[PDB]
Amino acid sequence: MNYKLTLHPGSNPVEEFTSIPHGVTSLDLSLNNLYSISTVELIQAFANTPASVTSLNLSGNSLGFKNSDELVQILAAIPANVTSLNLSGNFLSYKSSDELVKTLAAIPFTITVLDLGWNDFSSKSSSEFKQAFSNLPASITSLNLRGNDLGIKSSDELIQILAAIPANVNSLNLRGNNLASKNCAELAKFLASIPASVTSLDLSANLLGLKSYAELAYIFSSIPNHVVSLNLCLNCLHGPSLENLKLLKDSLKHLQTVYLDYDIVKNMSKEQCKALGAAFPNIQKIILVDKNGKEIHPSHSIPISNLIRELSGKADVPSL
Repeated sequence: MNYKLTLHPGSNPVEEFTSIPHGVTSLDLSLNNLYSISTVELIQAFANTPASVTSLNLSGNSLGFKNSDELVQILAAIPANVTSLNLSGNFLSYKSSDELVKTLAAIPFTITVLDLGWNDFSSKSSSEFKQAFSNLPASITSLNLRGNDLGIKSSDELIQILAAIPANVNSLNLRGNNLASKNCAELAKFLASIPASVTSLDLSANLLGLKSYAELAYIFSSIPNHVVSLNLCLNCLHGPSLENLKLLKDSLKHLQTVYLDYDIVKNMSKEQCKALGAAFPNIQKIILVDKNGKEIHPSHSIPISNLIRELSGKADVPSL
């Protein structure tokens, strides 16, 4: 269960943490002006965290402007039970390369899922990215780089940044990076360089719907063989005409899992569904997602269950 712990300027962290009920699995400390909290108290508060907590949200705390040595201490002091850490929206890019290296190296090896979204990382060169990320604990298999305006980077720099992704990362979130700002050829080359290690890729909310379908077809086909799970939601796909969809034929044939906007498939005809499904002929799991980014369970909606069958190209007795 989730639990938001609101901290005020005068709050004592140690006292506030005692009120966290046992059973809490996800602890939200976001938007708490943590950059100005007493480091000693927060370190102590961390020691009295319920063992059930496996997820920690430190987002929106201006931590980029917290004394660097103290930031290192706070990260090192994160309870061992915590496996997922959200450091998004913290102005981390204001930290120099040398401070940033120590900061990231301070993240406990116990962390396997890391959110570095919304940290102005577009301000870093690929050399600085490489230096920064080379010090991440090798325990990290899931890395979130959402909202870092990566789409503003020249294609050459973007390709080197992909080179900087730790070899242990198998799940990469590139959501909301204005990636469709780049022209088709550039974007196709970028995607072709997705590291061999990455088998899950999130490209949601990247304005991909602004591209022509012939462009998208080329873009999708450039996604390497090894990425078998792809999130394409919130990409504003327009006029999914039957001929448009036809162009995407086979372009995502390596996919095993795909995430799609329910609002998009919801209005498609059988033929349209079959045509979209033809982009990923080897699909294994389709996941439709509502407006708020919530996965929609097949086995409690008839329409949803019909959509999937029709997008999977599965057949029932009548149809045959």
